[PDB]
Amino acid sequence: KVFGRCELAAAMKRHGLDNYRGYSLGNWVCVAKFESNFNTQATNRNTDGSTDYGILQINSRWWCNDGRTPGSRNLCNIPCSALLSSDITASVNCAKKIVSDGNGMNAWVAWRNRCKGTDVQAWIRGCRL
Ligand SMILES: [Cl-]
Ligand SMILES: [Cl-]
Ligand SMILES: [Cl-]
Ligand SMILES: [Cl-]
Ligand SMILES: [Cl-]
Ligand code: NA
Repeated sequence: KVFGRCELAAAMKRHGLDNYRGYSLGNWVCVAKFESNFNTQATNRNTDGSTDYGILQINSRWWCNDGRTPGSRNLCNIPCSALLSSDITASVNCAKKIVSDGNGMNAWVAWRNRCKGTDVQAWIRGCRL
């Protein structure tokens, strides 16, 4: 599923991401845009052999099981395939664990490089929420 900008903002808000660990909603929409272009089916392989999955590009090196990342962990205790669903629940719940891991949203390189320090409220501008 490819979400619209405001449809994703609304879904993230309903799943409790607005100001989760202090990160306003625009931060989450911004990171999703750059990670996946709002596409729940996005996948990308990392240089180490792990793979990032879904709208928030969550890495099988630590967070999910895909059966093909040796030495990896499954800290969200989910198959990586669950992060590709049209329903974002699994991605949001895992993202809540990631963002609490000590580094905040710096856990997503793309947030640090493309969202941090910018006007992230623009990502939810005009949305009826
Ligand atoms: Cl957009
Ligand atoms: Cl915001
Ligand atoms: Cl594995
Ligand atoms: Cl959803
Ligand atoms: Cl923080
Ligand atoms: Na894993």
